[PDB]
Amino acid sequence: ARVAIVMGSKSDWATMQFAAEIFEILNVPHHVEVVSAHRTPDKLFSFAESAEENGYQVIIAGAGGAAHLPGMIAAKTLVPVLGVPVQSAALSGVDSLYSIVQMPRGIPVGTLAIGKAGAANAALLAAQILATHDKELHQRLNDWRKAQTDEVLENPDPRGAA
Amino acid sequence: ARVAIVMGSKSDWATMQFAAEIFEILNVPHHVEVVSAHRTPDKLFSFAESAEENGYQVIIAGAGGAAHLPGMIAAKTLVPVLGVPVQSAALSGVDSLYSIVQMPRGIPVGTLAIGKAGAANAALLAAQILATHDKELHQRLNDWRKAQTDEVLENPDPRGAA
Amino acid sequence: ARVAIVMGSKSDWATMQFAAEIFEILNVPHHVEVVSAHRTPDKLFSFAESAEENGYQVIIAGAGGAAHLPGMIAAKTLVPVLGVPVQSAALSGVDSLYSIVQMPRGIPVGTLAIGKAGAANAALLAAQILATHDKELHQRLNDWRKAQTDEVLENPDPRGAA
Amino acid sequence: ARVAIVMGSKSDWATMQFAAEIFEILNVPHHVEVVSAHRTPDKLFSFAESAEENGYQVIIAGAGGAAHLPGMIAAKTLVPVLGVPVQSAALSGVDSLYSIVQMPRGIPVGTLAIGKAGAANAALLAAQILATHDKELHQRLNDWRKAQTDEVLENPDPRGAA
Amino acid sequence: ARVAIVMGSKSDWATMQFAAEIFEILNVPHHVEVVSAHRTPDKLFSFAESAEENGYQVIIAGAGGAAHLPGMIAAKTLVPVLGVPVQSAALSGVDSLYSIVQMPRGIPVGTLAIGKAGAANAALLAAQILATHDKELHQRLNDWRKAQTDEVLENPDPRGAA
Amino acid sequence: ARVAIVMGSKSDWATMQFAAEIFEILNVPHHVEVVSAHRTPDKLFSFAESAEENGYQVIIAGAGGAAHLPGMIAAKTLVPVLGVPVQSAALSGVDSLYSIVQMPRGIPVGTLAIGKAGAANAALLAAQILATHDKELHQRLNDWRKAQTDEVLENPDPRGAA
Amino acid sequence: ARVAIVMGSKSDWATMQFAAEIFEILNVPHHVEVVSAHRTPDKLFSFAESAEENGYQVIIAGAGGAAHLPGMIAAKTLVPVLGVPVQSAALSGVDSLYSIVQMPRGIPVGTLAIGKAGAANAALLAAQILATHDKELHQRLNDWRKAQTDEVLENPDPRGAA
Amino acid sequence: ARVAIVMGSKSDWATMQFAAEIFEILNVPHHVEVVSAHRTPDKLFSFAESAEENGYQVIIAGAGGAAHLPGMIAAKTLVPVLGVPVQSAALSGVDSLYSIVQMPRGIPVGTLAIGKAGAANAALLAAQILATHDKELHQRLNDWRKAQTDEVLENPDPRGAA
Ligand SMILES: Nc1c([N+](=O)[O-])ncn1[C@@H]1O[C@H](COP(=O)(O)O)[C@@H](O)[C@H]1O
Ligand SMILES: Nc1c([N+](=O)[O-])ncn1[C@@H]1O[C@H](COP(=O)(O)O)[C@@H](O)[C@H]1O
Ligand SMILES: Nc1c([N+](=O)[O-])ncn1[C@@H]1O[C@H](COP(=O)(O)O)[C@@H](O)[C@H]1O
Ligand SMILES: Nc1c([N+](=O)[O-])ncn1[C@@H]1O[C@H](COP(=O)(O)O)[C@@H](O)[C@H]1O
Ligand SMILES: Nc1c([N+](=O)[O-])ncn1[C@@H]1O[C@H](COP(=O)(O)O)[C@@H](O)[C@H]1O
Ligand SMILES: Nc1c([N+](=O)[O-])ncn1[C@@H]1O[C@H](COP(=O)(O)O)[C@@H](O)[C@H]1O
Ligand SMILES: Nc1c([N+](=O)[O-])ncn1[C@@H]1O[C@H](COP(=O)(O)O)[C@@H](O)[C@H]1O
Ligand SMILES: Nc1c([N+](=O)[O-])ncn1[C@@H]1O[C@H](COP(=O)(O)O)[C@@H](O)[C@H]1O
Repeated sequence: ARVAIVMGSKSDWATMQFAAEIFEILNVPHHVEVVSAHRTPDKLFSFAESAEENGYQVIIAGAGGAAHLPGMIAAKTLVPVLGVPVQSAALSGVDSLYSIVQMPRGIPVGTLAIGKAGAANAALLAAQILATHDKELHQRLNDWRKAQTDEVLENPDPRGAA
Repeated sequence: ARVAIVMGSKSDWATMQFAAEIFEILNVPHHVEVVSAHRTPDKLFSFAESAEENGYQVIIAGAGGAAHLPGMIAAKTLVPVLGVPVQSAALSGVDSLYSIVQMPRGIPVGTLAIGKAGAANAALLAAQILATHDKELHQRLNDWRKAQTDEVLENPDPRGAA
Repeated sequence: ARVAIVMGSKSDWATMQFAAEIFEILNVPHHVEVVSAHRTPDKLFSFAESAEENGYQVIIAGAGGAAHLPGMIAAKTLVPVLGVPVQSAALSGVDSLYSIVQMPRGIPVGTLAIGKAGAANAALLAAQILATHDKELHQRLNDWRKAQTDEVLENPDPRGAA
Repeated sequence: ARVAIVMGSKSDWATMQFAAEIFEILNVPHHVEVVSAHRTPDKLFSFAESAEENGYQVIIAGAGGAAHLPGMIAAKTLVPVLGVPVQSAALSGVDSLYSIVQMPRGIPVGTLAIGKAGAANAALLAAQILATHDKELHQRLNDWRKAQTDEVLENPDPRGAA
Repeated sequence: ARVAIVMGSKSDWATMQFAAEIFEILNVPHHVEVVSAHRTPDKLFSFAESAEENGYQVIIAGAGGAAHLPGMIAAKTLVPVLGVPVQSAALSGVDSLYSIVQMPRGIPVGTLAIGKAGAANAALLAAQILATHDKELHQRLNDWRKAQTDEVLENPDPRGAA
Repeated sequence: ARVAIVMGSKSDWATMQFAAEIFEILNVPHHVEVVSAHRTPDKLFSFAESAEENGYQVIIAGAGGAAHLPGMIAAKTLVPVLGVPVQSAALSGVDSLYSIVQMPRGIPVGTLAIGKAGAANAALLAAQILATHDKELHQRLNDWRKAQTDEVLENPDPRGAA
Repeated sequence: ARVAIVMGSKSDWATMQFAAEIFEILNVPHHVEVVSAHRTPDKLFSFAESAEENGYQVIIAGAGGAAHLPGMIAAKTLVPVLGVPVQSAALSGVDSLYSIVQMPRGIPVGTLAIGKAGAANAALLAAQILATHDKELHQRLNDWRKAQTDEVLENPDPRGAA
Repeated sequence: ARVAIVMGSKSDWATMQFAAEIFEILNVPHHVEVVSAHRTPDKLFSFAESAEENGYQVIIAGAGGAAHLPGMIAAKTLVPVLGVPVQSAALSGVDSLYSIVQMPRGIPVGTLAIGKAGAANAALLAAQILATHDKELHQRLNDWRKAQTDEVLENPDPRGAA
């Protein structure tokens, strides 16, 4: 597996399952793990330190509220980190988004949309990255995009059949 | 020193100097250090792990933007952590505030106002905490508050002298 | 009891019960009372004035909307005040958060997350403060944190059993 | 004087001077005082308790950030309170506005615009209230409004003279 | 009737009924009418022009979204106008609040909280205004406030009976 | 003139001059006038009522803060109204934008960007509308757009000459 | 058909159906199509390029989140474009609104309210535009507006019958 | 060059120069071009269509306000796109951020911080991606990060020399 999907809590799985779905569709081997900067800080450090050796080329990290997980991983590895802001209850993911995207100069995290759209798109982006060097994966992405496009094109009128 | 003041960058000093000022006024010994979760992650872990042994009873941490520093310290010590959101340029500290205050259940950070007001108030709160067991410090806080109150009371009319 | 939990309305109890829960778990004696700056202003003043004599070393105060209760207590005692922003209907606690955290220089309130996460974390922070001088309580916090960490570590994969 | 203008700090005078200006224009006797819920809580209570006896029929209160002053006065008198949110630095008065307008059922504060527009309009509203029973003041307001209207009507084209 | 309650739509009644409730409780005669600046502009002008002659001393106006009704009434009468921001669906009354409170210098509207709290408080404020010259109404407000206070004081503990 | 540019205050001219500029460039005859819903309500009604007879086919209206002008014109004429939110000081035109765009069903206002970009674009949109039936104007818009495009295309590299 | 209604997804139809409703009421022939800048970019370009030839004089475009559809159409035709921000889940259409209204100088989109109110108002505005040159349509709009006004006027009291 | 830096306007260069700086530091060959979805739509399509053939493995795109450029490129190529929100005047890049990050499922853009921090971090992320397969570049990133870390570690005390 060349991609790891991690998240701050098991309660984030309802969101992050949409990243894993994309990888099943595109036949991308992936790791899935609950890793919390706040509740499991030492495992976070260990996970981030061993990511390259473990063969990860992209890491997708999701968290809600004061969403530190993606940034703290990015601080401890040169493996590209993609951040998914989970939709929090009070602030509807604005807290998650700001906590993730607003990284200082030197430690980037590529941030996707709040919520399930973002989880899916994080997997698609990870796939696009891997596809630069994986021609079979490149073809499969190409095919999947064409399928999305064609479905829309085949159904131009949203109204009831008549 | 029973209090440590730390911050994510030397550029935060313009703000965090107002915390140190309060400690000079109240004669509270304190440590001051640049500690970054993002740029110096290992030192953050070491600092947090050794805080109790080093004699710290309150930690004041300030950072801007994706402000992870206070929360990451709080994840690694039981010493109370107080967070100061530094006023960021684009988002005027809303990013800092959300990144600090919105901690998940289990790892608290007591958050103060955005900016220099918050830095001062973090020192005052740290002092109030210490004062529960330090009667001389308690008296000095009491005296300082009375001085603030009396100044306002002595100057009820904001208009020009006439 | 060395901690008081107060709130602006009985309707805040749905939130503030999560602070009291933490104290039951950690065996921390505590007081619970509805105290409103707006509806019971004189009792607020009396409560704040008598807090030290009554043996309180931390006060946790929660309120929604124009959330003045924590700050008004803090104006009238040197006992540390922790503020919990209750999640209001229209503004989802942004009004509560701003009303609490944005205190002027001289009168601090250590603010926690909007909602039930914040109520819990306020109790945990109060506990961390008390634990500086209460070794048995310190051990119990330590044990509780390890239990949270270990649960996450013991359940790394959020997916269905297979 | 049937109106009192109060504010949380002398630094608020730059804003609240625009309320006093309106009263000078309309020849309305008024009191001006720095009264802080946070720095002078006891004077706040005394001021609010004695407002009716002192002859006040409207109170205009201004404050910035965690702006508790108007609401705390309103909690302690039946004299109508009008609130002016001062434009704070970080949050540009959104904190002031929310802290003032979002009062719970039972204790109203009539809130005006953030900043100097609001200070002026608070005085005008206070004047409109008083004018219900003061025919000479009613005429003077009427005349002042006509003067504003006529100035605009007399200058329909904003372009340079030609 | 010395107070009129108006609103932009019949759909606002769910909110504005809480203003009328207060007047029933305090025995304040009042008028209730749907008046829209957008859908009935001419009636708005007629209503505002005839308000003084019709005996109104306070007008309470409520509207949602682009909430122009209160301000447009205030532009056309010297009778004090109080504005109630109705909680809109998308923006949860932030649009309503801004549209109402942010009036330019010369034309004030005293704004209350978003939603049903605001509707009630608008009636209470209108009552406080009228009470300056209506001693029987003043007593009734005083009694009602004491009843609210006493209820809270009589029920200090929010927990289940035991 | 088939287009009128109006604004709530002469202070809005700094912004609305960018609409007039576009009309000078495209040789579109236009009217310019300060018309305020708040300060000149009767003239607003008269202006809106006579717009069709006066030959206006688009009206561009700009205002800041509680920006009622565009919507109140739209309530009183079937001539299409385009709204320009002026950038207010405290809220940076969010108040202006919400006050303009959030119109209820039945009375539309086509809203453009906050500030000078919006003023220009309002004139361009008005021009596009008129161009549907004015072939010479259509050509001139076409030419102006090509000029903008070509300038960008002719300068692909933003770096210093070397 | 002189108006086209397009939208980024079939899921937007729940909103955009309220635009089509207005056209049915006013007997305005219209086209309806799902056109996505993101999922069908080439069809977007083709649609925009052929709009004038196809007889469209107004285009109404709706989309949610990162709502690029209206602006990308406007970049590729001189036919006036009206934008409808669909109410997104996390951000309640603030993302949609900003993505649509905040167009740079040169490429306007006339933006309506978030959600179903906006969809209706976009159709009404399109109709007002067309009505400048379509006297029968002008009469029908006039009649429809009078019907809305009269309904409100005929039902001034929102209370229960008695 | 395996990376292209593009932006909506020459006025964005003040921001995007910080991306190019990182590439100069790390000796990464790169292309720089003004490409606008709004002002040069056809060139955008051509650029995106030819990106893979032209040898680009990452594209960094920056734009302000209604920031469509990154997303429209991402719609037309499988080459990973990274988005930089430029800090707009009115909304301080919140419009830019929302327009970029909130992409629907299927078309991702990895978004970085508002402003110059984001531009730098976009280049660093692009570099991290390329470094997965470029060992010399990997070493250079590693060295650069160590240099940043060491500088902070070498300067722990922000206070004046004494
Ligand atoms: N932000 C965060 C981190 N962290 O940054 O490491 N760990 C958990 N959290 C968040 O707390 C939220 C609540 O988790 P829980 O209390 O429901 O387990 C989740 O969205 C999770 O991602
Ligand atoms: N958030 C953060 C962390 N961190 O959380 O560890 N370290 C630095 N930063 C922030 O980046 C900001 C910019 O720092 P600099 O780039 O000016 O050094 C500071 O406000 C600093 O606190
Ligand atoms: N803010 C406030 C204060 N105060 O600051 O003292 N007292 C009650 N409130 C708030 O009104 C809200 C509504 O209370 P109720 O009207 O449901 O009793 C509660 O969240 C409560 O904390
Ligand atoms: N909010 C508040 C209160 N209070 O509510 O009582 N007292 C002062 N403040 C505010 O602190 C701000 C800063 O005051 P200062 O620190 O510059 O004196 C002022 O805008 C003032 O109104
Ligand atoms: N803002 C406004 C005005 N106006 O300002 O005059 N008239 C109705 N409205 C608002 O449209 C909203 C929707 O009304 P309706 O479409 O449900 O009848 C209401 O909250 C109402 O106050
Ligand atoms: N909103 C408004 C209206 N109105 O809606 O009719 N009239 C003036 N205003 C606004 O007050 C602002 C301040 O005007 P002034 O006080 O500087 O003359 C302007 O942006 C103007 O458009
Ligand atoms: N913004 C956007 C574009 N585009 O701008 O072209 N296409 C679809 N979308 C949006 O994605 C949202 C989710 O669509 P879907 O994933 O439910 O099909 C819709 O509101 C749609 O308008
Ligand atoms: N958003 C946008 C696009 N587009 O998305 O293609 N093109 C230019 N813009 C933006 O307009 C802003 C103003 O450009 P200008 O008017 O100063 O040339 C820039 O930040 C630019 O990125």
